[PDB]
Amino acid sequence: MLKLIVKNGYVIDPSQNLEGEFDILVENGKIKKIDKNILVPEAEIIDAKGLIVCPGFIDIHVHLRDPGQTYKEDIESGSRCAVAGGFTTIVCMPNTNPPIDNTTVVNYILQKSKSVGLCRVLPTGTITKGRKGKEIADFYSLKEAGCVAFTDDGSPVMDSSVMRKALELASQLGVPIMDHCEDDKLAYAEEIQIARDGILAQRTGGHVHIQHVSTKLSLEIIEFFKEKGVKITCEVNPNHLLEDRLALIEGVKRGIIDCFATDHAPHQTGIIGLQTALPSALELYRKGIISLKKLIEMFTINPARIIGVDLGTLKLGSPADITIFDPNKEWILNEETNLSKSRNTPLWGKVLKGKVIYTIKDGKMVYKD
Ligand SMILES: [Zn+2]
Repeated sequence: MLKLIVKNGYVIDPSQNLEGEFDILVENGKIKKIDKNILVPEAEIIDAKGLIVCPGFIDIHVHLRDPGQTYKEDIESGSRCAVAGGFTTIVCMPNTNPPIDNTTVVNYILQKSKSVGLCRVLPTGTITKGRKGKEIADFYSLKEAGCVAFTDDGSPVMDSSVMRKALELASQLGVPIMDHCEDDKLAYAEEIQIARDGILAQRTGGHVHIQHVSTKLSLEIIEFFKEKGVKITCEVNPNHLLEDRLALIEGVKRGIIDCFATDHAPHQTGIIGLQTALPSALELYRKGIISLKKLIEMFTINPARIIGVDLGTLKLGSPADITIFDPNKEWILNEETNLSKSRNTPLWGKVLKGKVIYTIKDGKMVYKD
């Protein structure tokens, strides 16, 4: 099989303002052509009739618990949840044990990702050594080794002078600082912190990404900074939307929230979400809060742009990372379907609507329903 033809689907690629009933031809792990009615020899054909065909999803906030808490989740089990949920690329947080503050840990995660061979797992580095909040980490080395962002996630930066230094360095390197996830409260004020981050981002030219927002005022502050050209973004977990749910839904509706990111947070006594993010987001679509195109933007090109990777598109020549889903397929996360080592989600046992049928990474099927 030299080629794949994804046939009969409704293709949506927001990055190109492209949508319609088209086929996709994939060769050499790349998008080769998008056209009506493609047939070539030596191909596998996926029949996407009645399905939505779009770039592979990108989750920029996942806790894989690896190294150090691999009984809760590991790179393999999280990657299995990821591809089952349409994600071809996930970004793992650095509050592992040991934390991702040196190239040995970085290389560990990259080699795991390679051997597991499902989704791309991109590491982040810590902002400070040991995430202790005192001494800035070596962002140059960590980036060179493959880190795509920096965060003390686990534990928000409390030292304003550390945040400024972090954003300074981030600006030199062309990578974001992620801030304001308290995952450490179980692996191991909001408005003021966001305003601080917006101010420092403006002052340094660095990109800050707010990992958790919960109030209308936080959203209004973020939108203010964005309107003034400050490189600030934010995310929401669609699983949490079904604090201040309603303000968050208005923030999605108005485009203040840039992307869906799960904050997949395995625990065995934050919620898991990679495997359910899509049906959760689709509930907002079915309720008229967002268009399907906007839903796709928030899973694809928007998070790609936040982390500066050339993914989240179906542009000719790009990696053939492709998600194929049925917006109306009902299913339940339970013991028959769960690929996490944990079960910590209020969606457990509930009827979900929307399911990934195929996930394709570099032209290879890595998930099929
Ligand atoms: Zn986190």
